[PDB]
Amino acid sequence: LSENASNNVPFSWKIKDYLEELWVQAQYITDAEGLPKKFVDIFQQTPLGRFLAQLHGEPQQELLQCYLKDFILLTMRVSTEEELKFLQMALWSCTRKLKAASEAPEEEVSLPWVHLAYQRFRSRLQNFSRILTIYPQVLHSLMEARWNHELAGCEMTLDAFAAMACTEMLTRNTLKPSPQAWLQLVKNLSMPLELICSDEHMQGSGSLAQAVIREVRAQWSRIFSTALFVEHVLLGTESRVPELQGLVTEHVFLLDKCLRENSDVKTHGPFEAVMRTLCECKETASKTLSRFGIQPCSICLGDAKDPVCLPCDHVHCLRCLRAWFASEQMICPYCLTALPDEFSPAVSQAHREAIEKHARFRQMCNSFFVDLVSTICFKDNAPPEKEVIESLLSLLFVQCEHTKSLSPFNDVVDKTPVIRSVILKLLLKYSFHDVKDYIQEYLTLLKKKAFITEDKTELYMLFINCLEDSILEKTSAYSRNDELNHLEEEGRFLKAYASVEYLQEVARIRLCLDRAADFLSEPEGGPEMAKEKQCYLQQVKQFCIRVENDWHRVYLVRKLSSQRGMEFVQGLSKPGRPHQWVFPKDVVKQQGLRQDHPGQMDRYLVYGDEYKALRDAVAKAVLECKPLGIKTALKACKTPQSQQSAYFLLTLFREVAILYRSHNASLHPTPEQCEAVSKFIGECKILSPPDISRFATSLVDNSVPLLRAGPSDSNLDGTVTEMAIHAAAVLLCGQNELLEPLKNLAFSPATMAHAFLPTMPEDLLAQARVHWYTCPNGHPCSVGQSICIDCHAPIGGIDKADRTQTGHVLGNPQRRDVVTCDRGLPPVVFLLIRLLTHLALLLGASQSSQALINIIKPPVRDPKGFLQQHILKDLEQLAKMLGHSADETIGVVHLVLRRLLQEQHFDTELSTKEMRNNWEKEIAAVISPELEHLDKTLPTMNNLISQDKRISSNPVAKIIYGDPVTFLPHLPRKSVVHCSKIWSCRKRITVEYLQHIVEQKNGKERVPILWHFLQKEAELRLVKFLPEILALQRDLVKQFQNVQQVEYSSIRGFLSKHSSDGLRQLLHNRITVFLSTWNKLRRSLETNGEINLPKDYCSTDLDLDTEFEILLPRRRGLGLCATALVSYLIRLHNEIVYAVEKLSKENNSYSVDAAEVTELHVISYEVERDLTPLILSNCQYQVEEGRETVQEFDLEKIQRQIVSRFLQGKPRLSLKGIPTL
Amino acid sequence: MNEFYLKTWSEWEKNGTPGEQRNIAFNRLKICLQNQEAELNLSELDLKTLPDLPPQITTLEIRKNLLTHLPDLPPMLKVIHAQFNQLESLPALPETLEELNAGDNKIKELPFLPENLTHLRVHNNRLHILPLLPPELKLLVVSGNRLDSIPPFPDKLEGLALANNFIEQLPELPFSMNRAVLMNNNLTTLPESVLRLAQNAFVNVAGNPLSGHTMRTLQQITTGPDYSGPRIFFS
Repeated sequence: LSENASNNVPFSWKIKDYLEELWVQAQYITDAEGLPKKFVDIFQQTPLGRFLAQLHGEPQQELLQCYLKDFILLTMRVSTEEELKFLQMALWSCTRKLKAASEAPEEEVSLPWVHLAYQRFRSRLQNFSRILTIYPQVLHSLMEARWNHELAGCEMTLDAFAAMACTEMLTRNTLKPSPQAWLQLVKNLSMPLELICSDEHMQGSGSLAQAVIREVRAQWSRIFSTALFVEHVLLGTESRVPELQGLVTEHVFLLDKCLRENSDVKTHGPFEAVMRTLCECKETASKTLSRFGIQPCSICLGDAKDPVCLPCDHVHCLRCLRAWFASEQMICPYCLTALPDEFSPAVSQAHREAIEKHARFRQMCNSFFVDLVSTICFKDNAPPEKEVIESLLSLLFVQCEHTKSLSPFNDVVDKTPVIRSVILKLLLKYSFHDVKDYIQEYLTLLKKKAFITEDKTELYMLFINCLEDSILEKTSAYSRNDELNHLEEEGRFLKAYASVEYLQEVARIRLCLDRAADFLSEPEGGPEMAKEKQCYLQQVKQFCIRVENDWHRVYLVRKLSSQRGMEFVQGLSKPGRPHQWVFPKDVVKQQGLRQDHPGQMDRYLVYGDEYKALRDAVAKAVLECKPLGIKTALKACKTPQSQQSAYFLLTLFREVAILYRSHNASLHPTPEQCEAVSKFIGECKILSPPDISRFATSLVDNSVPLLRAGPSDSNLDGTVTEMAIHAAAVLLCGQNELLEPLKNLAFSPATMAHAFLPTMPEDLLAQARVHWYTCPNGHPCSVGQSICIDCHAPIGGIDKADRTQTGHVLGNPQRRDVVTCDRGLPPVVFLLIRLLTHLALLLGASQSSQALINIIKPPVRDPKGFLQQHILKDLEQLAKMLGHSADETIGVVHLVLRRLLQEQHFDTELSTKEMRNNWEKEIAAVISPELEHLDKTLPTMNNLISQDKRISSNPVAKIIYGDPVTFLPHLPRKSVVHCSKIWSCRKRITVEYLQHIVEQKNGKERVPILWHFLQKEAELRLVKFLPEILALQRDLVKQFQNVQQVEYSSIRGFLSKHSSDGLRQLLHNRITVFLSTWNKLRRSLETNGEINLPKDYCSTDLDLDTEFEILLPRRRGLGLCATALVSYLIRLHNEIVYAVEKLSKENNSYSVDAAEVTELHVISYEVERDLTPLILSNCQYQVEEGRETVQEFDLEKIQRQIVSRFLQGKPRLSLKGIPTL
Repeated sequence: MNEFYLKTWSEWEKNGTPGEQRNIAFNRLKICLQNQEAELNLSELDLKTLPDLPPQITTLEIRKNLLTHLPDLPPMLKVIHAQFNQLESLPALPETLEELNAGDNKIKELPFLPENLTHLRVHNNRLHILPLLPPELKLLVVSGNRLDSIPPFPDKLEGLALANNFIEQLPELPFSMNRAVLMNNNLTTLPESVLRLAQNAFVNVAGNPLSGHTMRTLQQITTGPDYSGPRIFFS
């Protein structure tokens, strides 16, 4: 409030806070429907209740007309007094509406009703405030819209009237102020106006409100469908193709005219109209662009390139006109006019550039516009009328048929059919009970297209993919508790049990088994959660052995093996085991007949057939005890001697050393052959250097420190052992000069006691603003006479304590979900360096444990159950990021190690931070090259693995890799749906997978906003908690006036010091939120934030036993935490918003400060909800005849939906959240 | 020269939009009528309509204009050059006529073809059907149309153009054929007479969905050691 102005009701703040705790008491004393009564009785029996109730008559309204004014002043931030009056009347209307049904309507009103109204109608009031703060002019026109709009106050109708005022302003001011600004204004109003139009926002609205909502929806349709024109076409057609710019401005208004009478695009009438305007503009401008109108050349029937205006005046492309340019005849197919053979054809570039340039640009803008129209047509809750969908899906063909990329034109045709999923997904977004007929018609006319090839297993695996995506992102991942029923409901669709109904059944069974798979494959040791995962498991049990179809179990085995690996599935079925239920195989007897060797895949097989032969030769030499053949096998093969040594060492590990793993000591390598092989390492001249020879001899006789008597309990020290032995070979036999730091991290890791380990957190305040400045007595001041807020120093914003640490800086791997890096490195390369350092330290923690104990700076007890469980997490993250199966991820690790090895072409100490950075960026140039070669090298690996003698007999080794029809004479093969391609396992799509595609398909210059969102998405979902830790950080400051001695230091005692349990329960629910946000973000604060925190502070997790000096946002000591956390959250939010102040390109400063902060100004986006289904939806799949479906994410559309739903604009500045005692 | 003709042409010139160069056309009409010139040239004058034409003209050159309909054609006319117009239909064709070039138009149907027609160019049009070809016709151009079928060809026909159409079957080609333009259609087979054309004849059937039996037969015939037929391009 300004100067000389007072509260409308005396002591207005204490009354509000007293009522807002009586309300909290009434919350837990009763249930949801008990509040409206119990709150009134509680405030009626209180002494203030009789203090006010004695007052009677019109004085009542006086007080009320004052109170609900000040309430707004104490809850919102009214820019002007007119907005205050509007909010006053809106809240008064809400209060009267609540009092309408109160068992005492309009008898006497009371103060609690205002709080009840605000609490119930909070979203609508705050959306009204947002509308009147996006553009203030709305209120001005709304000022006379009380005589103009007769306002009878019985329900909250003011928001809809404001929406109409705003939308009429939009209609009457189209394109006026530099249409870019009009575009940004409509995009800023997109959220509030859609919420007003949204049905689940005006639940209790009346007849007048429903009518005005209808009308505002009607205008918003045309404003927003036109809006996108203005975006793709006008704004952009001509940034590039200019002549058209003003030309396009001609038709935009016409577009509104076409939608002026009716704007319900999901209807026959209006839709057949937009289509028409658009076609017309296209044609008209094509004509203008050229003297005669531009059309593709005859024979090519493609476009036009390097043409010439012949006497025929037909720009025909050269190399297509080669039929006449090679046979030496001089007519074009269109005209057939011929001047004699003497003239020489050439190229007219000025015309050529125009034709080619116009074609590409015209086709792009129009496609974007059409796509955006189908997605305002396919919006609300029901599919468009039959004619609309019929015209849409019938538009995919040319009658080169069906090569149309969902365009209303007829000029662009790609090639032989390319069936896409653009139309199927927007049609399948609804339930599979109203779009069944449409899809069955679509596929039935799809197979009649051009005699579709008989090999139809890559088309059904497109429809099944699209059905699975829709099921999984429509109702499978939206709920929070309904899963408890969904897991039962799917169980029902296991008791009772190619067209679209059958395809939907197949896809739903595939997803049911997919969920049963990761219910069936979770680490044992926490056995619990019996009801759900056992009733569902028994339902799957009866389904599988009741249907009698042995394909579902094949899919189960495939999914299990792609989730955990081959060895887990193999060990899941061994006769008589107690953990064994032999469900998913129908092959147990056949595998049990071949039980001598359960099966072990030589994952070192990514070397060629050379290692394949060497391992066989070594095994033969060992089993016959005559190893002289090795001495010629080394001569038989031909590679550089370093690779010879590496292959030999790996052969000893794979055939000799690994045998010291079987608990059955009888199968251990008998000393008879061990003596001979040790001797022949002695006479081996390839292993001439001492260290390699010693390592080989240690490997043979089982004296390598890594393979010690006690490894980890299970095959977690089995794959990691393989990777570590491969690293041993590459470091011992490798000759590259940048492998030395990894060598010294192993092999006496005591020299590497003062070195910066690669891929470790750095002090971000060292390389490089709005951040806090330090006063002379070390206090972080506000944004930057002016003096420091605390200690009052003569400084103010209006040294080189680099927090970097050496060694293994990060701590407990159990809290680790997404990799975040720096130094401009891809996360894939960054992890595969953080996995080769842990693969060069785990082996290092075998010669001297204590030396590494001095390297892991958060000291541990055993650096061998630490690093192995760290590498397990690294592999789990790598699997999610790449999307491959577990075995293929171990394979890609091995392939990266090979690339390091087969590379025969800056410090050896890693003493300085910049030197570690240089080593990172120089090894990234060798790891990356054959990391993009995973679409061809991995199939080669899989072939060589499921081709070798060792496993090309195991039943399960053929189900996973080969085709089960060959060896199982029990699979039902009668239909196309029973081919071993439909039941294969696809790659699950996750947010981390998209973070790899975005940075592979270059996204640091093509989708900057999506990249800045994904690469910081791990700790960005915590920004939505800001309006909660900015509430208890301001409810304490108010409570804690200047006492200058806060002696107590236990949050538990504070939580127990409050009486009236409900209030301490609320404080508990808020403190838990703060503690969860701190514990899940503390590690990044100490090396990423700007408020220098003491290094001990972000070391251990916090809980309800720490000091109470944490919560208070003090500028020194224990209170520096609750300031650093809020500052980091604000920094993340404003960094994203600034990244949005990009391509939108126009400055926009809403600039809410950190005391008005509410739920609206923060990026509020739970990951399973909007984020996951949105990414699943935009994943589109294209199948070309004779080619498998290709996953294709649309990055631009994902970015646009991200920025137009969460990141529109809402900036923030830190100026409070402080002990203003 | 004629008073009624000059009055009509003056009214037509005075009844023209600013975009049309009706003064030049008016003067040229006066010159042609006064001297009884055989050729009337009104091409590239941005004319939208035409007045009564001189009756003695034998060649009408009205290409590259904005004409949508044509007036009555003089009976002594022989050659028409009306390409690159907005014509939707054509009037009755004179019997003495021999030549049409009505390409790049918006016509949907053609009138009766004269008995003395020699060359036909109606390419880049909206024709859904063709009239019966005159026996003396030598060249027909129907490229870029919507034709579902083509009438039987005369025995004196030498050149054929039908690319970018919807024709399903080809009638037997006369031996006088020396150049067949047949790409971009829905043809599944070719008539056997295409193998009996002259060795120097040119045929291209690229983009046609020819069946397997068809391409096997064509490969057997054309690659034979004694093959003497025309060169057929499939690409």
